[PDB]
Amino acid sequence: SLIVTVTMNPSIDISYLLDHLKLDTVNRTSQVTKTPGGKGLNVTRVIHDLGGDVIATGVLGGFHGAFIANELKKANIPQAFTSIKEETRDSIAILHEGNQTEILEAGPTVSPEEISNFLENFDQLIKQAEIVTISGSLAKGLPSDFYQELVQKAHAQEVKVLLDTSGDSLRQVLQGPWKPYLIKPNLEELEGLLGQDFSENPLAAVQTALTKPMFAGIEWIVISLGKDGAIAKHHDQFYRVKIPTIQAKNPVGSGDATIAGLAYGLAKDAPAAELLKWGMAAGMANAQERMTGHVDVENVKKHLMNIQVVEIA
Amino acid sequence: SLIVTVTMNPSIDISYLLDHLKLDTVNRTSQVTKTPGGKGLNVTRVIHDLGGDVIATGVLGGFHGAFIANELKKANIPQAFTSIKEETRDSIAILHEGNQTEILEAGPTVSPEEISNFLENFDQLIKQAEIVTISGSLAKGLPSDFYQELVQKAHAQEVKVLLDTSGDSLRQVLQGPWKPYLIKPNLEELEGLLGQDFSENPLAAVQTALTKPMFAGIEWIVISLGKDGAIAKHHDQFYRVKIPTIQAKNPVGSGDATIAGLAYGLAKDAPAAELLKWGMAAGMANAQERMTGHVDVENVKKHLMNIQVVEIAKEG
Ligand SMILES: [Br-]
Ligand SMILES: [Br-]
Ligand SMILES: [Br-]
Ligand SMILES: [Br-]
Ligand SMILES: [Br-]
Ligand SMILES: [Br-]
Ligand SMILES: [Br-]
Ligand SMILES: [Br-]
Ligand SMILES: [Br-]
Ligand SMILES: [Br-]
Ligand SMILES: [Br-]
Ligand SMILES: [Br-]
Repeated sequence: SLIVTVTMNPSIDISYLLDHLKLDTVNRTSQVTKTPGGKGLNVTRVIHDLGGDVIATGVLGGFHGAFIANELKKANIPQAFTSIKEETRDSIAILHEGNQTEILEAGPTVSPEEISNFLENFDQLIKQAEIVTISGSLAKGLPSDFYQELVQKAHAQEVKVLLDTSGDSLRQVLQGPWKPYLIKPNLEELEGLLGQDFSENPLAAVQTALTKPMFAGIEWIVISLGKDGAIAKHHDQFYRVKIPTIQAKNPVGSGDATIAGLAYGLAKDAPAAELLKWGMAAGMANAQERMTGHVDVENVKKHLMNIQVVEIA
Repeated sequence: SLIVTVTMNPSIDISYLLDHLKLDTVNRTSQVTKTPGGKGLNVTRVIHDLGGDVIATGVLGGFHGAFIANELKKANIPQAFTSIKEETRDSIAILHEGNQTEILEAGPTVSPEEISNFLENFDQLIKQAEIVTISGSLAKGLPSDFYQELVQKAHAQEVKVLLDTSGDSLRQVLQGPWKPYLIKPNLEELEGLLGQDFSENPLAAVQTALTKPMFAGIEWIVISLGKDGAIAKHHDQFYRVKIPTIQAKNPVGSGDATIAGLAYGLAKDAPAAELLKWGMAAGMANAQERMTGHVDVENVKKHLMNIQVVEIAKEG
């Protein structure tokens, strides 16, 4: 069943491997990777790797956008981005001595007319979809509540929204009458929403938090806890998800991978326990890969066997 | 008269102003510029700013190369790059707390077929030029003596080459039979070649060094001393060029600007003293700009009036 991903501020992700980062001087390297990035494209790639039926949308501009579209084509990832005039952004990640120093650009400005063009395209794509993922930053020009329009449209088409987003904005979706099917805030995200501190006995705190009016009407809530696995709520059932303590190279985007695994599970009508395993197993496989937004499916399937899902009273 | 610039490893110069650079953490900015870059493209933009008749060549690949081609079109800078399959590189300059941390990519590999294709295009181009500038780094795949072949091709059309390169790529030209019209090594570059150090006050030593066999056949030699001006040699005439002190906003590329000034002076048949002044004044105007490869032509013309060209006596 068709999953649509949304990436409103896609990036050429540039990754530099450096022995040492010498400040105020020239650092040379031939250890460079340039990859389609932004959270929604990390998601897209993982779903694609899992064998899911995905199409990527969002906005792409200029030669940078054309580079991304061509990379997606070479990978045989179905895409249906909307064109904009301004250039798609670059993101820089510098890897040096265990450090990850990053530079994020604000990105291009999208015009009201381009926003209208994207929404028309979004309307057509979601007619054929079962699931939509919405995550990541908004390009400039987009109204701070852009994602709520997207949730409302999916609702009219009876499409399940996986919303992996944060802050004041996520709060405004949750405040409104059109609920996402699934949300996946991390602990700091959740602390931000509730204006609450969960540093002491986080597991017990999260279980209380998820009973709050904030979260009413959301079918699935999945809170990743890193090595502690997850706490989740489906309607009135709380779950604890316990995962093996694995050797975890690059954690960047294991959260985009979790969402991909969750979308993939939903797409195949996985029961609750299985759905939570696809999520955790994808996040796990991703962390064992240098490439962000990439898993090997055989290793995912392996991790599925060693995750425990526990119903909490 | 037409000046052809050569950039064998062009880049998108990406510059970020951050008030703080924070290691092992995400740094956000909307202060970003992406510009056609590589030493030859710095040269090109300054020549174009000065009002010179310029055309840029080199190699451009993929979507990053197409981006460079497009920015030049928007600038109305004529171009005649040849295509390669691999993507044109990016360069990163992070500006933070006075500093300039940079990351340079090795860049694309040019194939033997692609080199041939460049050289065919170059031959035609150079039939239309009076002057060619050759600067900067070679892309992977090019042999270390590549610039020598470009000098040889220029000579076949009586085109004057200004060569601003270092290390082996310079030394192989200097050891060989095809001599550029002008070279512009800085003191340190001069030391490396010779394997000497220079004292405080290096004029006597430079004078002696430039009469050595490896510099024979080169009509102009310009040794930049940065803030302290230049020492130059035109055939058997030595010169000291004294320049006004300035408040340098950003010195980066000011040797590229100097080469642009020298090329512009040559193209207008400037006599020796005027030629040297154009070079110095462009270098100075560039240092006064935050943007790399850019000059205010009115700063340049003001500087021309405050530079002293001093002829030095020989030997006896
Ligand atoms: Br590289
Ligand atoms: Br890809
Ligand atoms: Br993003
Ligand atoms: Br939101
Ligand atoms: Br609440
Ligand atoms: Br930006
Ligand atoms: Br260069
Ligand atoms: Br330009
Ligand atoms: Br150089
Ligand atoms: Br040699
Ligand atoms: Br004298
Ligand atoms: Br004399």
